[PDB]
Amino acid sequence: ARKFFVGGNWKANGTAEEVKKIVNTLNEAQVPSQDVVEVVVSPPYVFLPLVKSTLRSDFFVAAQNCWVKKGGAFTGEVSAEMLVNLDIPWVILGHSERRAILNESSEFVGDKVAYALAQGLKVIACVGETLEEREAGSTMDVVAAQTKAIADRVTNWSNVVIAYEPVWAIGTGKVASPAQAQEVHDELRKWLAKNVSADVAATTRIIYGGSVNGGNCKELGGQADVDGFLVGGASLKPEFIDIIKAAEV
Amino acid sequence: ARKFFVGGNWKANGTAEEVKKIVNTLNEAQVPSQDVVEVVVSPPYVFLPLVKSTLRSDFFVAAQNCWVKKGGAFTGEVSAEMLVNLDIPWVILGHSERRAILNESSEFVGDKVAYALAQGLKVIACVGETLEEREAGSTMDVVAAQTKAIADRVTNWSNVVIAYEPVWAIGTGKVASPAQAQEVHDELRKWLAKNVSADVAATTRIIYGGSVNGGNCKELGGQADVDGFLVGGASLKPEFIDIIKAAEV
Ligand code: NA
Ligand code: NA
Repeated sequence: ARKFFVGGNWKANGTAEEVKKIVNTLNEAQVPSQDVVEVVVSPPYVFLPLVKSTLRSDFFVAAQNCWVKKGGAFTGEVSAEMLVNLDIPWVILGHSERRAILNESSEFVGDKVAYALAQGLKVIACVGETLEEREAGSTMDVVAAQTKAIADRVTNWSNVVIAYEPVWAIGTGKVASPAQAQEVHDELRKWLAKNVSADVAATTRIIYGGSVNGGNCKELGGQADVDGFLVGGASLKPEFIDIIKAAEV
Repeated sequence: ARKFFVGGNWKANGTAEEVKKIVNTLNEAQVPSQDVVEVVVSPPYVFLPLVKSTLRSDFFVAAQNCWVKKGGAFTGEVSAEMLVNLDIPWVILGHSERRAILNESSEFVGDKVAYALAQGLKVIACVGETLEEREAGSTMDVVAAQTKAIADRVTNWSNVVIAYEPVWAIGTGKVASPAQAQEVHDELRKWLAKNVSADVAATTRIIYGGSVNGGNCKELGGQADVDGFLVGGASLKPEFIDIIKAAEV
């Protein structure tokens, strides 16, 4: 069985004082065993050392991004080998905000995923379609193209988690149903089965990166092809604990 | 007189161990008084807390970049108010590598400079032309356009330093002379005098962001319109101290 996976993407948020409160809340949290849920928290770069040094050893830390290749003359960028040096085990790559606002191409994201895996990082690789793309009938064309750019550059999937972001439901007034999440997760897993292998499809976590809260986490988590969540805003809040508890039997 | 300014841009380089060695070397350095030189060091985001907590209080820390506006849903980005929270006083904005490789437009850079200044950061604002631009006769057209995008968005220049990067001499086999640096600095200061004010032109540091080393720092530093340096690779090395010492009488 695929181990339920809950990632918390803090995005471009936080102060030393708020990070200390968030970490203190996660440290005091009582959640399902390490055998039933894998928990990853992703602060901004400048708080990665603070979080890694103070967070409970059974929760894991992710960067929100890293550079496409070896460090050097890339002012403003953080290399995968910097994260490895700081004992940061995870990285989020290809988040919808970087694809849309920072114009990260599917090929750029694929190159990042390959380089991060080569340096020993574990990767949350993000995909997802816009409202225009979904309304054009392009959902699986887009998600397959984005996934293919990663798959063409990846030889080992052990350290990959795919996050599906329904960008079409994020800020548009459109709401994704658990059935709509399940449909994309199922079609994406079928795509992995045909284009990579049956093994990789059966063992790769595909997590839901739409609007996740205490109200919807159990119904979403119970979907056959949803293996967990990449949580946004709720990741800064005690409610993140309730979302981790979606793993419980 | 304009206070000589030496910035060290570490770029996408460093490990905890190497940062500790670099900081220990700067802490042991014996350089001209705070009255004659202002020294700024710019590590990657993930090392800003380590450097700020351990670096001598008379040297200052800069981020290599920050986000264009208020933080929030910008996965991978670091806001100016995050840097202010961590007591990081400086930021480098519009570095040639971000303009060229990350496609930061002159308007994007100008917006960043305005937002960073609004949050209380001091800014090293970078400009400079490519070999193609220089060989086309566009040097001052390009540098003026880049500076104008910043100037159109800035009302107070007290906390700005302009860095001229001769991108045309950085990796091309072309070498910039001190006379060539002086010509651009002079034309850029004249531009500030006409387009902003005589006061702003007379008081704004314009630093040279070309190839700077112990061999050339005194001749470059002595130019009438060169007020210091934005150093690259040498900023990781003991040689950075010799470049700071270019301030000496
Ligand atoms: Na499930
Ligand atoms: Na000078």
